[PDB]
Amino acid sequence: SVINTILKFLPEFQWIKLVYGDDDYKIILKKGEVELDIQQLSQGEKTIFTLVGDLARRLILLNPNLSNPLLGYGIVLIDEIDLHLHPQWQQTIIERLTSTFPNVQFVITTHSPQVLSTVSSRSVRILQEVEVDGVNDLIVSHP
Amino acid sequence: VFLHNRASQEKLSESQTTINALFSDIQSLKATLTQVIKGLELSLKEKLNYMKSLQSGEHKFNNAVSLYDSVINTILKFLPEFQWIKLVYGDDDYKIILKKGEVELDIQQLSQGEKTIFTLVGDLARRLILLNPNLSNPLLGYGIVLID
Amino acid sequence: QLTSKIISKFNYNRLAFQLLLNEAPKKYKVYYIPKRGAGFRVIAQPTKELKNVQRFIVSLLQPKLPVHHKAMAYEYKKSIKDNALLHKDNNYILKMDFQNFFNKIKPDIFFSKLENTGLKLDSFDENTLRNLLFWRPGKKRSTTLILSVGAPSSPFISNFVMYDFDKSLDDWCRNNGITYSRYADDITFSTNIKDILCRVPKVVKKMLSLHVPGLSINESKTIFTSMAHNRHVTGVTLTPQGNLSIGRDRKRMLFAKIHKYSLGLLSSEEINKTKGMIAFANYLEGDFLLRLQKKYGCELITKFLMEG
Amino acid sequence: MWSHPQFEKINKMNLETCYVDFLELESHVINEDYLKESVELQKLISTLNESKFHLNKIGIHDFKRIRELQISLEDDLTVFVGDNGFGKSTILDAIAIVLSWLRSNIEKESKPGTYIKSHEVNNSVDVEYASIDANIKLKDFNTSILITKAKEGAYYSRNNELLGVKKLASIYRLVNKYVDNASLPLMAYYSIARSYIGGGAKTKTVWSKFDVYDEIEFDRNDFTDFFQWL
Amino acid sequence: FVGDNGFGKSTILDAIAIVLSWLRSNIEKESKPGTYIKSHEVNNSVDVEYASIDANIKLKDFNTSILITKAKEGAYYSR
RNA sequence: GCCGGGUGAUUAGCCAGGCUUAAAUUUAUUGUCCGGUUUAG
Ligand SMILES: Nc1ncnc2c1ncn2[C@@H]1O[C@H](COP(=O)(O)OP(=O)(O)OP(=O)(O)O)[C@@H](O)[C@H]1O
Repeated sequence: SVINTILKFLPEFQWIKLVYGDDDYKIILKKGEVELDIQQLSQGEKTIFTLVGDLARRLILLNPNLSNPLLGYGIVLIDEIDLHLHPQWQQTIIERLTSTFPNVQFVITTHSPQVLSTVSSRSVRILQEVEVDGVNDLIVSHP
Repeated sequence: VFLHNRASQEKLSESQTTINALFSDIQSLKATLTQVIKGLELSLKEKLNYMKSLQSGEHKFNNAVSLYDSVINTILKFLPEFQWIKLVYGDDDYKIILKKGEVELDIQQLSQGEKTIFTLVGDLARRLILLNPNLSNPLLGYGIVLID
Repeated sequence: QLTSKIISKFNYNRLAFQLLLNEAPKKYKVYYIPKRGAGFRVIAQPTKELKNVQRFIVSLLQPKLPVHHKAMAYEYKKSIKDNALLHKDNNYILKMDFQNFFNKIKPDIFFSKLENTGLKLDSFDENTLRNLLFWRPGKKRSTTLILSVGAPSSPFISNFVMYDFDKSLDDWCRNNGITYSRYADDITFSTNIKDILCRVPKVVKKMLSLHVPGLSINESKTIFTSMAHNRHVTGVTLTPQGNLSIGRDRKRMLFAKIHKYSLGLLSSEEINKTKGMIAFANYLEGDFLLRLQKKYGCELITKFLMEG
Repeated sequence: MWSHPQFEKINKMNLETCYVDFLELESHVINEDYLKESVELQKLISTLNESKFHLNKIGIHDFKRIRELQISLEDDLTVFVGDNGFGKSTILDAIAIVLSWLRSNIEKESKPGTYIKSHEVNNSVDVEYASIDANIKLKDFNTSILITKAKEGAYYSRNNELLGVKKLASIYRLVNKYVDNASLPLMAYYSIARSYIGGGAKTKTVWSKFDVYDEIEFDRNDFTDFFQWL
Repeated sequence: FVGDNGFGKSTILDAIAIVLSWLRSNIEKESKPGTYIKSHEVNNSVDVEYASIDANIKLKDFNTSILITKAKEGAYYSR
C-alpha cells in the first residue's frame, strides 16, 4: 500500500525495490529503461517523495486498528504547494491529494493561477489590501 | 559597516592628522604592551595599516559616500515599495532599518520574497565593487553569471 | 468622620479596634465550588465579624456615590427582566465580556475616583477604608490588595467605579441608534441597521484605556447573532415575534413533572424543587399558571401549591 | 477534570455528559473487569469515534502585519491566494501556535507549549498587546482557546485561557487508558524549509505512536527516520 | 552485595548515584535542577505506570527523605 | 428549493405524532454559603 501510494504521484516510474547492498541497503527506482538511485533524482521528484512518504508514515503510525489507515482524521497545513513543479503537475496535485486522504482537513496557500483553475468557488479566499478610515488593513473576499 | 564608517569619516572630515592619530594609537598600544601577545601584535599591525591607509588618502571621485549611495540606490531600484534604507547604530551595534509605508522594519522582519532579491542583488554588487576599483563606474565590469 | 461612627456603633475600644485594623485584610476563607459541567471555581469569603461591619460601611456610603442608570446589576428594583426588555424589539445582537474584572480593582483606582467626586476625607478615614474593604492574597510581603467577589462591599464598589465608562459609552451609542446595557462584567449591544455592529469592538477598546486603566477585553467570548438563530439575553429567550420566554425544553420539563405528580410518583424534595421553578416562570411569563389550570384543572394545582 | 456529583440538569447526549458520567462511576467501582465492560464506556467510545475533528474559525488581533481579522475555514479544503507581503504565512504560523498547546497537553498535562516571540508584535505606536483565538468543534462539542502577549515595556498584565484544551485533552488520555490501540488525531506542518529537508547514532529498535508527537513541524532528522522505518 | 543474576547489581548503585546528584546541585546553587529519570528506564510491562526511588539520610537525630518519580507517556495522572 | 432556528396544541408525557411562523457566512446557556430580584413559612 505504501509503495503504490508513492507510485501514484510519479506515473513515469515502474517499480521501487529495496536492494540489500553488501555494505548497506539502498533503494532502486526504474524510469524508462534505466535504473535510478534516489540520490540521482531531480529536485521536484524529491519533494513529492518526501511529502507523501512522511504523510503515509504518520497516518500508519497513528491508526493501528483501522483496516485502511489512510482514512484517519486530522489537520494538515501546507505552504506554497507550487515549489519546483512544472505547470503540467500543478493542475492535478490538488485532486490527487484530496482523493488519497479524504478525511483530512487541508489548509493550503498558493502563488500561481494554474492551481486556481481547478478549485471550487466555495473553497477560495482572496486577501486584499484596503485603506479604511485612514488606516491600511487586510480583508478577505469570497469569489 | 566598513564602507559606511569610511564614508562618514570622509563626509564629516574633522580627522585632522588621521595618520598621525593612528600612529599615536599604535605607539600607545606598544607602550601598554611594554608595561594574547600575538593578538596584541596583530592589533598593532592593524593600527599601522590604518595609519598607512589614512596617510594615503586617495579621495577619488568614486569616494566612499558615492559608492554607498550607488549601492543603496541600486538595491532600492528593485524594491519600489520601500522608501529608504539606513544603518542605525545603537546598543554598541549596527542594525539595518527599512521604511515601508509608515512602518519601520528590521532586516529579519521582511518576507521571503524581498529577502531573496536583497541577498542576490547585494552579492552581485559587492563583487563588482571589489573586483573593479579603477573604473569610474564600477558597475561595468565583465563576467559570467549562472542562475538556476 | 467615619471612624467615630463605626466605633460608637459597635462599641469598640481603642486597642481592639487597632488590632482589628491590622488583622482585617487576612480574615478570609478560600474554597472550591462545583461547576455546571466539569471543573471547579475558587471563592474567597470573609468572616462573620467582618461581614456585618462591611455592610454598615456600604450603607453609609451608598447615598453619596452616583451610579449610572444603565447598570442593571446589584441595584434596587432591577433584575434580569428589566435588562431584557431593552433589546426585545431589535434584529441584530452582539455580546462581549471582560477578563478577570473583579481582581483588577485596586485602591489606587478607587481613591483616584473618590478624589474626583469632590468628597474630602481625612487621612485616618482613608487608612480605615483601605484596610477594611480589600483582600491581601499570598504572603504578608505581597503588599497587593484586590477587591475579589464574595464580600458584601464589592458589588456596590464596582458600579461606582465604572460610572465614567458607562456614561461615555451611553451617549456615543445613542447617536448611532444602538441600544446598550451592562450587567456585572457583561456588555450587550443591539440594533436594526445592517453592517453597523462591526465597528464597536475598536470603540470600546479605545474607551477602556482612556477611562479606566488596567482593564482588558476577552476576545474569545464575542458573539454576533440575528433573528435566524437562537437569541437570549442573560438567560431569557427572545422569540422572533418579540416576546420573552423561558424555552420549549423547560416547558416540557415542567409539564411532565406535574403529570407524574398527578399519579403520585414524586418525592418530597422534588415538589419543593419544582415549586420555585414554577414561581419563577410565572414571574417571567405572567400566564403560565393559567395555561396549567386550563389543562390539569384548578383542584389539582391548588392542592399541589398548598402541599407541604 | 473533576469527579462532581453529576448534576441532573436536563436530558442530553453531549460527549461531556458521558465523560462526567464515566468519571462518577469510576470513583465507586474498583474492579477493573467490571469497568472495562460498563455500558458507559461503550457510549463514550461510540461518541468519540463518530465525531470528526475539524477547526471552525479563527481571529487575529495586532499580530505581525494583520491588525484585525476573522476567518472561517471549510471542513475539507480551503485555499488562500495573494501576492508577496500579504501575510499568507502569518495565518499558518498562528494556527500552528494554537495547535501546539493541544499537542503538548496530550503527552503530559500542565506542560507549556509555544509562546509569542517578542519581535512578532505589531510595530505601531498605539499597540499594547497581541492576541490569537480559535475554536474547535467536535460535531456538537465546542472548545475555544486564547493566546496573548503584552508588548515589552508595558506594566499591565494579561493571561491565557487554557481550560478548554486541558479538558479536551483529558478525554483523549482517559480513553487511551482503557483501550489497547486507541487512535489519535493527526497534526502536521510543512513549512518552506522542507526544500532541503529532503534536498540535503544508536540504532532504533522500539517504535510508538508518541514518536510523531515530539514536534509539530517537519525538518531534518524526520527524513532519516523514514528510511529506518521503511 | 553478593549474588549473580540478570538484573545487575550495578543498577542499585546507579539508583544511589541519581539521588546524591540532587544534593550536590542544590549546594552549588539554589533550586538548581539535578538528574531526572529518563523515559526508557521505566519498565516495559503492561501493568506499570511509573517508576519511583525513595531514599533517607540521617545526621545524628535529623532525618530527611527524598522521593524521585517519573510516569510513562500519555498517563492519566502526572507525578 | 434546501438546511438550521422560535413554540400553542398533543400525548401512562422530559422521548413522538401533528399544525403555524423566522432568515447577510454569523449563540455551542453560564457561579454559592455573598449581592440585589421572584415565591412562600
Ligand atoms: N512587527 C511587524 N510590524 C509590521 N509589519 C510587520 C511586522 N512583522 C512582519 N511584518 C510584515 O510582514 C510582511 C510579511 O508577512 P508574511 O511573511 O506572512 O507574508 P508573505 O509574503 O505572504 O509570506 P510567505 O512569503 O512567507 O509565504 C512584511 O511585508 C512586513 O511588512
